[PDB]
Amino acid sequence: ASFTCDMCRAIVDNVEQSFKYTEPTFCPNPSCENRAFWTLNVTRSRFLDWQKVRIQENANEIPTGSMPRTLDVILRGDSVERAKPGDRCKFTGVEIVVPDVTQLGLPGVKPSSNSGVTGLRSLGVRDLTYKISFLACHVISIGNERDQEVFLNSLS
Amino acid sequence: SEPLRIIWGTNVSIQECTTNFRNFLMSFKYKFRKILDEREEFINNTTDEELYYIKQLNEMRELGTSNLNLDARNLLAYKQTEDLYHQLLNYPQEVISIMDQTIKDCMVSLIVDNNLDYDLDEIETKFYKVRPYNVGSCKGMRELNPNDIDKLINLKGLVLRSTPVIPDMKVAFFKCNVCDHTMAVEIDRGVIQEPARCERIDCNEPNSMSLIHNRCSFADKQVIKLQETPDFVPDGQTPHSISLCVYDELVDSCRAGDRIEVTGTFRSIPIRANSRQRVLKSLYKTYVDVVHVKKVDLAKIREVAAREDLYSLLARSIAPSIYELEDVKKGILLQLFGGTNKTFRYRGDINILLCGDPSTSKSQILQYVHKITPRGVYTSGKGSSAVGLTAYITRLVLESGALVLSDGGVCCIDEFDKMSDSTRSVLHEVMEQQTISIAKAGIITTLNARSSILASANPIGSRYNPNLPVTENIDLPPPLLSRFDLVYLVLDKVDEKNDRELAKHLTNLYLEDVLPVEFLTMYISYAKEHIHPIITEAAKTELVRAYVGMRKMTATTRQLESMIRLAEAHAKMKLKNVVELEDVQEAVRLIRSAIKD
Amino acid sequence: AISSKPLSVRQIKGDFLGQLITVRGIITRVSDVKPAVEVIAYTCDQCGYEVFQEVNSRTFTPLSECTSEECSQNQTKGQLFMSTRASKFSAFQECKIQELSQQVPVGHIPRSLNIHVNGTLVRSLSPGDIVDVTGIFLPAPYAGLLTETYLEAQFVRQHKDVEERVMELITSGDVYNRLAKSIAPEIYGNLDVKKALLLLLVGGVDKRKIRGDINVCLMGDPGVAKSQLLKAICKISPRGVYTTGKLTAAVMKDPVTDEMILEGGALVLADNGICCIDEFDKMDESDRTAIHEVMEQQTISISKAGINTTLNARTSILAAANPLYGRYNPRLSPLDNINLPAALLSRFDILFLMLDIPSRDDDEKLAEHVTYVHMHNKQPDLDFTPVEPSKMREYIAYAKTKRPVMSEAVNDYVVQAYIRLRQDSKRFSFGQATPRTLLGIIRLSQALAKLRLADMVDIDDVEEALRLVRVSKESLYQ
DNA sequence: CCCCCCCCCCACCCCCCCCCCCCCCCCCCCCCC
DNA sequence: GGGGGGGGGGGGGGGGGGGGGTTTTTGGGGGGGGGG
Ligand SMILES: [Zn+2]
Ligand SMILES: [Zn+2]
Ligand SMILES: [Zn+2]
Repeated sequence: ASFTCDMCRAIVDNVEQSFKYTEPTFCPNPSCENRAFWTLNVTRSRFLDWQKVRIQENANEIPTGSMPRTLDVILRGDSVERAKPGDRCKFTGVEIVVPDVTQLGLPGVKPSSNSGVTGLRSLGVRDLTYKISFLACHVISIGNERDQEVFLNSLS
Repeated sequence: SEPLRIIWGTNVSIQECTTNFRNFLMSFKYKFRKILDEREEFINNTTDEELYYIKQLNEMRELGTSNLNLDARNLLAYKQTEDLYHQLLNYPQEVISIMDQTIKDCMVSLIVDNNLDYDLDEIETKFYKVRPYNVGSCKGMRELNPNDIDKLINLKGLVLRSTPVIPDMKVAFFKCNVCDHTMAVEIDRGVIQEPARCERIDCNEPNSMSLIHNRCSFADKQVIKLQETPDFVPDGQTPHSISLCVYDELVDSCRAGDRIEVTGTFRSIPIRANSRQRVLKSLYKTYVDVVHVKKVDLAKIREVAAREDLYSLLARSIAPSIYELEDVKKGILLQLFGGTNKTFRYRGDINILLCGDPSTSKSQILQYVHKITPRGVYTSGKGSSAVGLTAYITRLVLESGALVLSDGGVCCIDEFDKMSDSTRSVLHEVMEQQTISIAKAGIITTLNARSSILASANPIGSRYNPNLPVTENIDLPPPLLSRFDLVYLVLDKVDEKNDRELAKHLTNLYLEDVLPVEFLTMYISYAKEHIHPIITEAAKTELVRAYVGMRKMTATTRQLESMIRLAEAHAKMKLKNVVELEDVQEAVRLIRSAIKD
Repeated sequence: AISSKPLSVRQIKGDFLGQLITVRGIITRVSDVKPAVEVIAYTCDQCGYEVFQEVNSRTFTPLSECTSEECSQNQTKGQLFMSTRASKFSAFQECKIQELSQQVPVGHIPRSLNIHVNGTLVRSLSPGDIVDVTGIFLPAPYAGLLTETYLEAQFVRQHKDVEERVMELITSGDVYNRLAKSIAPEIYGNLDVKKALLLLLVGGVDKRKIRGDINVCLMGDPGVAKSQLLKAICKISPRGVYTTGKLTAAVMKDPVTDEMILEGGALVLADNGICCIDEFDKMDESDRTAIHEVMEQQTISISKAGINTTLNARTSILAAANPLYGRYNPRLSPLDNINLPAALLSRFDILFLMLDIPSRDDDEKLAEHVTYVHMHNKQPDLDFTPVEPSKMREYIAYAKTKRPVMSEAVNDYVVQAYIRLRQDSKRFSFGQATPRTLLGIIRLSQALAKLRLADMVDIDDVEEALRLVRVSKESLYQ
């Protein structure tokens, strides 16, 4: 992310992002008085392709026909949209906690309303909770090109 | 002159508690428990002089595993520890932490006192847990009251559902924004003890530490909803339920529908009026914080496999309470064994139907095979008493029907004549392909049912007419009826030479107390585990000539495929690894009996 | 005098707030017991000296900074942490009382009131209790000036030896006849039906399974008014339940709160008891399959919402069913007259077709009986003295536990009687003899043997059980 | 076997918080003993 | 040469201001069952 201050035209840049939309706390200009009044520079900042996909336990792997357990997988960049609804897939990547970003404090959002953890200064009186999600860096499926060249030139 | 470490509110010394537990966790002998319990004369030194918990810790350490089960009555059997039982019941978390630490100290001290070499670093790295159980009477969920609010209790009930695993933070991980220094903070009573200033005195910036969520260390928590068992309810009101919290390797100790016991500390906590405020409601949520959970051979196998009368012996043993229907019993035994699978699909299922008069033993026969089979089901051809035959989409979720639930087991269907037409169509692809095709809500799959069906069907009206064919008596259509390997008729036609002996056999059950009825399931299990028959080359010619014989007499290849599967099942019986000529001959003979109906 | 008077809920005007009043009603629902705080106790980490907060309100705010002078006089901002062990909780329970059907004025909704009960008085109230509760009628702020209001309970008044006292009836004698007549004593005749209905309560003998349950269906006209007979014997049994076909178990979530529960149906309430299925011909297929599983396995299964179970249902089924087109034609089959399927009817141990036949004899007696009830507001004198329900429960329990053994003489006789019956079966109707009817004869004669408190079953018991079966079979034709 | 029916499922005060101002405390520097 | 006093900076506390806080009917499609 990258932000320009409201009361002076100076720019903060390469601002790393937490799970909440993260804005700078101090102005880099030693003259300036600003804290927390900013405009995001959409052109200088960099986004990434992002896609959540929900997966459920394989039908042939459930032990006695009870409910399948589910998980949220995040795909990013070149790996997005390789999944498909009803496809059977193998992913690899990072098992991660994702906080309740509303409870963590968020611009323009009133917080949400299991016992969380509290005392952290950002929360004040609030208590933070976490989902598990899987940040997948790679995907494959495990469950018409009608021109001669585009077919032949893929073969061994 | 020195400080004392006390269990707060009790004046119990933790050194005393520690040593009282140690001198039982080592040097206890199992003989003492029989002194406490009934039948004390069953003490036997050659089995009961064992240092029981030294034995447990040795097997546990060879497995490297963290958990010890502890029947709490064993504390009351031992003189230096009977007081520790009361401290365990009344002040459980402190005593349990002390017991955990003592187990770890016993593991450490054993590899330097018994002094065999071991990875001390492994034990140092590992946590250890005691699991006390059988703490006391299983007092009712409805009987709990606020005196219990910190005691170790015992409950019994039914699991309705459980959450997925919930990550519970055990150590927060903080990083300094300015200087990138990092420090670990243990979570204390659920509260993050945030550092206000950076630890490094050469930096010491205020408010600069930030929490790095995915570098924290998390324990596993799970919440499970336990319903009051209908054994305990008063008749005129709903059952209660209690939420229970369960942690680490005790996660997924049980699943939906399990009847269980739990031993756990009864706990309570306040809950908020609104998340943006500290304000708490004046009456607490209650839950139980569990520490133990519990539900609710080859020599003889080979010896019996040597017998010559084994086919008849096992067949009569499936239902010896039922008067003679012996070819039905033989067919159902062969169905229990089943054929074999192959990769390329052709599979080991065998399928049977019983028709004839309604008021006869066929229902009991279905019940007995249901009791015998490891993972089968009982159902009837239509409707749903919260259990139905077909897979079905409902709220959005796919539910698996009784056929699909009977994967790898016998599916017993009564009222098979009165079955509904959509179900009659659905049976074709499980009969042929052992699957059912699903194509809704973005999910497409052939849901594999892999079940042998034992059907029970009836004539139209009160009586079967044997002067008319099966298709004329029965409701269900011939192409479905054709798929069954063996099809049988059981009839109530009067004959005193049968009826009198049936009645005497039936009535004698009220007076009387070879029939390996309880060994039958073990024989079936080991046969299905170990034996995978292949067809002998001579048995090819036997199958071909038998098939062409019955073809010269309206057969189809389905009959030949059936004879193959029955011969393979006949070879699992007697634990024979290759199908013999006699196996083909009996499969042929029994099918020749069946196809004549 | 005001605490003495039993007000209805709508008579509790706002003027009674703060006063100790007594309210008369029926408890419509009750909460599970929960711990309310009286005094919260806080440990202090940085001085050890605990501090306390008394709570007088629906909500409270937790303390943080240590107010104790051990900290405060040293200006040490130590931290307070709540402790359950040192806190005084009190048992709390919320109930709701509703005014009775006689208290509701014409055309009004029955009004209701929250009851808060604390301390030892907890779980003195059950749903369905009709009760006088004394308490302090009080407000609670949430509306603005409108108040929530409740009754702080103070006192409860409910509106509603055997192993030797049973010998009173044993020595009094003629026990089977008199106890049979005592089922619905005002109901004329049908003493064969009443004699069969008793053998549900005492049951047969179970053995390793062989089953003790006995099942009966009361078919035929609705003008016999069989529902009252089901009501009567339901009240006799110590564990039974009355129901309508208009039964299956289900995961009946969202009962009051949006909340998970499994509903065991009436067939599970009737575990080790009688399920009285009125309007039996009207039931739907889910209930038909439920009845099928309990009548065969004595279980009812679930495969729903991930829950996969079998609930215990060792239950005896008493059923009553009525014909299509209002009135039964005797020349036609029960299968022609009634909606039920034949395979299900075959599983009952006794089948009684109690028709209603007009009669210059019977109708005068029924008319005089009914008109006596209208003219004197009570039933006429019975020409005999009945046994009351709680007193016959002594006998029924004594007969239940005194299970007999079979005898060789009875074995030979039941075989011979059964074969005699199979000769008539060789011919009409579904009422022919089967192995299940032989099991019925055995179970019913065992029930008679239990009723006479014997150690063995008798050919006397067999011939009476056979008479009941034969009478029931003949009832299917008239 | 075909068509029609009918059944099912679905849509204004109080607390937390943040900012601003004032005073006090602690350190450093300079002078005095 | 060390200790006291004066002066300046920095931190903490207190006060003040502000903002937030489910059944019942109607219509439609699809599936299942019954009658000619
Ligand atoms: Zn700026
Ligand atoms: Zn730092
Ligand atoms: Zn303190």
